[PDB]
Amino acid sequence: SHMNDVLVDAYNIAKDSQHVHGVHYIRGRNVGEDVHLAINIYVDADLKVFESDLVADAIRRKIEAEVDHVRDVHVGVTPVRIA
Amino acid sequence: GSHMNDVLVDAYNIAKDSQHVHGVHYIRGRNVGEDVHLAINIYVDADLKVFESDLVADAIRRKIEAEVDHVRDVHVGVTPVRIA
Repeated sequence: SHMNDVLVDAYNIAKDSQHVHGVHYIRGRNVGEDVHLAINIYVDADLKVFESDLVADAIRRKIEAEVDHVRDVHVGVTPVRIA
Repeated sequence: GSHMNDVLVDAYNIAKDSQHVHGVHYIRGRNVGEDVHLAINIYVDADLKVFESDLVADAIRRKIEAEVDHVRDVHVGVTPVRIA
């Protein structure tokens, strides 16, 4: 039953984080009572990797801190050319 | 902008409550421009016949396509579970 809350809350965190151009994809997997989550964010292609890495880490930390029932969280980045 | 939250919740709920579904294994939503593409995988009895699991997956797909706004492509896969 927790998948619905996990996915909404995690998506809402990611979508409004600094440097996120938009969410690319979100995946939730039930493992017993736990939800494993993978999220991939679109980020400016020309950002430095140190900066994109900080963004991914901050999103991960915040989802882990704030979202109940999520066990593992992975946050990946997809570059996008910004018009 | 985004319709992802409604798509995921409504689709998960359709799949979870369908006949022969032991539970949802995973769900994935992808934003493609203004569209959402969805993949869902359901746990089913390991001993269900292929013909039966194909009917279940197709019915879930049809119902999500019919009921869930803003979803474009829908794929429904199955994962077998043998309890005993």
